[PDB]
Amino acid sequence: ASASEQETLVRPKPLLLKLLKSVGAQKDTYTMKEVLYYLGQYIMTKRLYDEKQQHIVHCSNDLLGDLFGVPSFSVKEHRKIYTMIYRNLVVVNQQ
Ligand SMILES: CCC[C@H]1N(C(=O)c2cnccc2C(F)(F)F)CCC[C@@]1(Oc1csc(C(F)(F)F)c1)C(=O)N1CCN(c2ccccc2OCCCC(=O)O)CC1
Repeated sequence: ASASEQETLVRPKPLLLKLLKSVGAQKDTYTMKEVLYYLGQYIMTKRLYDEKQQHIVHCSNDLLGDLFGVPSFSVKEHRKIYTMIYRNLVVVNQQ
């Protein structure tokens, strides 16, 4: 039913929802594009990167690390990022 992969509708699981809402997300249902956007807002506000290597997120002592299950990851490794995000949501229908 989704018009594109980025437009897949999802319901974040409770802790990922808590995380997204902490950075101004007002929804309960999001597109995958929106989840990436709000994760980005979270990383930027909490400064979860080293100014030296901006492509590496450091999250070992943060909820982001607990939910993704890693102490750090590369923003370039999209496959790994999708895998970690998917474990924290449920796919929903357009109704
Ligand atoms: C490039 C300028 C915005 C990104 N930014 C920096 O890269 C950046 C800047 N200055 C200092 C430090 C950083 C740091 F984030 F990398 F640590 C700042 C925040 C928004 C920003 O990055 C991320 C959003 S969600 C995310 C993460 F959880 F880590 F995976 C990273 C961003 O919105 N995206 C767009 C989404 N990307 C992504 C990631 C995974 C899969 C597919 C992706 O993309 C597909 C195509 C885009 C589309 O979804 O339609 C990753 C980058």
